[PDB]
Formats: sequence, C-alpha cells, structure tokens
Amino acid sequence: ALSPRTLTAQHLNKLVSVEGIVTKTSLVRPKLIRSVHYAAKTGRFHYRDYTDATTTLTTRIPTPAIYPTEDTEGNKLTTEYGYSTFIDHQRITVQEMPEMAPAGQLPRSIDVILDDDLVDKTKPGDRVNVVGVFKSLGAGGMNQSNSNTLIGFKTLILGNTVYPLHARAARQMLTDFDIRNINKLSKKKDIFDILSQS
Amino acid sequence: LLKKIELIFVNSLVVIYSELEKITLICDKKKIKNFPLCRALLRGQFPLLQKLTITGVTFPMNNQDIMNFQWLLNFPDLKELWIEDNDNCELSKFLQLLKFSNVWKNLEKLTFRENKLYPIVNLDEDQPVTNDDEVPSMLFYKENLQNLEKLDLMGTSISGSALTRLCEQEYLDGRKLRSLNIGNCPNIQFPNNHAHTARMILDVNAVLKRLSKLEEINLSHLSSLNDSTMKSFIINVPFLENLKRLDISHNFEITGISIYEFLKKFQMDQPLAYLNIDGCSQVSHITVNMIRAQNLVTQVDCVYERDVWRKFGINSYSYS
Repeated sequence: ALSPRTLTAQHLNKLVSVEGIVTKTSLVRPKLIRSVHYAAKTGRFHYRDYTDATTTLTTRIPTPAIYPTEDTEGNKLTTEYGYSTFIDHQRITVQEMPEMAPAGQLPRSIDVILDDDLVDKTKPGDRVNVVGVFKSLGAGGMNQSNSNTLIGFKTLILGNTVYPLHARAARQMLTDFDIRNINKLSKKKDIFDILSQS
Repeated sequence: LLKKIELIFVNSLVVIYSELEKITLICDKKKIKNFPLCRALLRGQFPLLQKLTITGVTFPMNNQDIMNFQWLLNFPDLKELWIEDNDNCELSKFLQLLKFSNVWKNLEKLTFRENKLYPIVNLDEDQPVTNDDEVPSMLFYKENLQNLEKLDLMGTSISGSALTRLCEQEYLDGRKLRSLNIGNCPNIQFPNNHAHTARMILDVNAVLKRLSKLEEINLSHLSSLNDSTMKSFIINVPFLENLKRLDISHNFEITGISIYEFLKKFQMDQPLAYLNIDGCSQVSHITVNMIRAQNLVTQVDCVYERDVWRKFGINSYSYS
C-alpha cells in the first residue's frame, strides 16, 4: 500500500496499490492487438497478434505495428476490420495527495496505463486508489544512440483496477413512508418556514 | 530403358510404357500454366509405376476428367503417391475417385497437398442405392486406403470429422499406418474448443485409439493447436506410446507450457526421440533450455528465426 512518493525502485514488478489524485488523462485510443486478413486468392484468413511493453505483464519481443499485406506464397491480403481486435487504451497521471507530501517537497506522480473496461473510470482531480503492477520499460539510454546514460528508465503502473474515492442519490428513491410523510407534511402551514430553516 | 524420370520444369517458353517405375514432375507454379504430361497420363498406361510425384502443375478447367482424377485410374500397384501445390486440383474430387472404384490394390503412402482453401470437404459416407429393390454401390474407401503406412494431408481443408470417420470406419487400418501429417489444415478443431461447427472437431481420443502404433506425427502450422487443445494430447499419451518424431513447428500460439506438460506426461512412458518447434514465437527460451537440461527430448529444434518449413526435396517437392 503506497503513494507515488513511497513507490520506490525496490517495488518494480511487484503488485502495488497507490493512493493519489488523477491528472493528465489522455484521450482514449484504440490499440491494435490482433489483425485479421482475408487472403485474396488463397481463401484463408491469415492473422497476426501484437505485443508491446504495456500489453503484457512479462517481456516478449515487440511486434512493430505493421499490417502484413502478402502471404507466404506472395498472394495479396485484405485487412478485416471488425474481425480484427482493438482494445481501448488510456494513460492517467496519478499525483501524490498534497496532504501527504512532506515539508519543502513537490508531489511526485506516476503514469497508470488502463485498458478496455478500466478506461475512463476517473477524470482529472478524482481522488483514487489504483492497484496494478509497477514496471520498467524502454531501453533507459542503454541503447547506443544515447551518449547520456544518466537518464533513468521509464516506469509505469499497468492497472488492474481503479477505485474512485468519492467518499472519505441525484434522483432519490421514494418509499411509501416518504410518499405519506411528504403529503402529510405538505398540508401543514409552516412548511415554508420549516423546510427553508432546515 | 528409362525406369526413373524426373522432369523439373523451371521455366516456360513458346500406348504402354512398361519400363517406367518412378515418375517425378516438378513445375514452377509461376511459369508452368498448364499440365505438361496430361495427354500422356490420361491416354497411356504405366503398369510398372511404383511411385508418382506431381507438383506445381495447373489442372485444366476445360477437361473435367482431369479434375476428377480419371487418368489416375491408369496406374495400379502405385506404392507411393505424392501430389502437391497443383493449384486447380481438389481433395474433394480425389475422395470421389476413392469412393467409386477399387483403384488400387496397395498404396503404401499417400501425400496430397492442395494449396488454397477449397470448401469444407467431409468424408462422403452417403451410400446410395440404385433402387430399394437393388444393392447399394460398394464404397471402395477401405480397400483403397487399407494399406497406407504414411498419410500426408498437409493444408488440404479436410474436416476433423472426416478424419475421425476414416478411423471409425477403419478405412485407415491403424496398424499399417505409422506416420501422419495433417499440418496447416484449418478445418481441424479439438474437443477443448468452444467456437466451431461440430463436424470440424477431430476427436483425437477416438483417432489415437484407432491408429495407436504410429511413430511420427506432424501438426506443423496448425494454429488451431492452442495450449488448451494440447491438453487433449496430454490425457491421450497412453494411446500414442509409439511416437518418436513430432513436428508442431511454425505454430504462433503454442506456449512452452504445453510442451513441458506434454513432455512430463510423455516421460511417464525414456525421452521423446525428436521434436520440431522451429519458428514458434511462444516457446520460451528458458523452457526449451530446461527441456534440454532435464533431457526430456533427445533432440529438440528451436530455430526461432527459421521462417519456412518446406525444405525442398526433404519436406516438399513443390519447386523452390
């Protein structure tokens, strides 16, 4: 049980709960995970699954976002939307609760990744508790392009659930008790005083 | 004097033959837009012919007798038949020939491989009668197919039920049969699956109970062999104890989990002799190295980068 401050590199790849406040909700985007293709002459429906550092809890070789357009036999392929599978994808930046941040320090924050039915569980400003797996991703400047290797690895929480902390009725239900007492009260004269003074 | 002939028609530009024992006709499917020996094959007879191997030729649409394999009656005693990537052939017509004639006294081996996905072919067990006051036509499937040691049907759109019916009818003997290839067949599903028409199910328990002493299996490219479906093979290990050589390569679904539990259960039989999982994306490196370290397979192949299966001359006679 953590917050974006006390979430620490010792916790990487462990299952964590973070108490915080939502900021910078990204737009929802559809993320391709399976592409389905009718083969023009072959008749078969070929397909391809896709991988990245967010779609899987464990590392697997990334599949780089390309639709295949030719069979092994060279026959051309027509991509099938609807049969192809896309998941909703969204990023939210959970900020530390400013009440918890100690003297003279800014609040830390981290990016939660949310897929499909966890998307838009919250909006900016919502106090929230998220549970997910804390992860590293990317090359962290170990790739030979980066002369500067003091930069740290990117890190995330891959979300497994999003609990909005609304508590520490917009249209009410009405029972026969309510119907009776509303009408019985309405026949009294001082309702304009009693209700307003309530 | 010519007993063995091999025509390899790499390119295109524009009577009784008792001597002949083996005919190979390999044709570049891109270039050879005809069937070179068609008139000879349909007219002549080649009675000594032990082996025939025809690949890449395009069966002409204009002659339905060619499409119905009527020529193929001309070759009795045909110990081996290999026929592959001949674009306009069909297993559908082939099984009509197997239905309506005692075309062969003995095939030791059959290898039929159409390329495109033709419509679903089912074993046509319909036995009509000319009249109710007359006998039915004898269906010659058994006496044709009884002898097979090797059955290869890779890619042929055969439905799983058709193969079970070959086993339940015992058209395939089961004792004589010792090696089986049904890779790349999309119309094969396994009893653990939930999303199918029932006639595409291959009851592996019924089949493995029928043909139990087979040595070699090939299910390569069979995407339908997901990890859940592999559980059928796990529980059916007692009915396949003769298996030495297994090919399930170029499967982009089968995780190393199924490999390990299959081999652990197989080891309850003394390791498996040979396993091919080249090109499989989900066979984890640590798992296969544990397979080697525990010596659960005597040889296991894991060339992840090997894109293709059709080793020419070894695995396929479709040209290049």
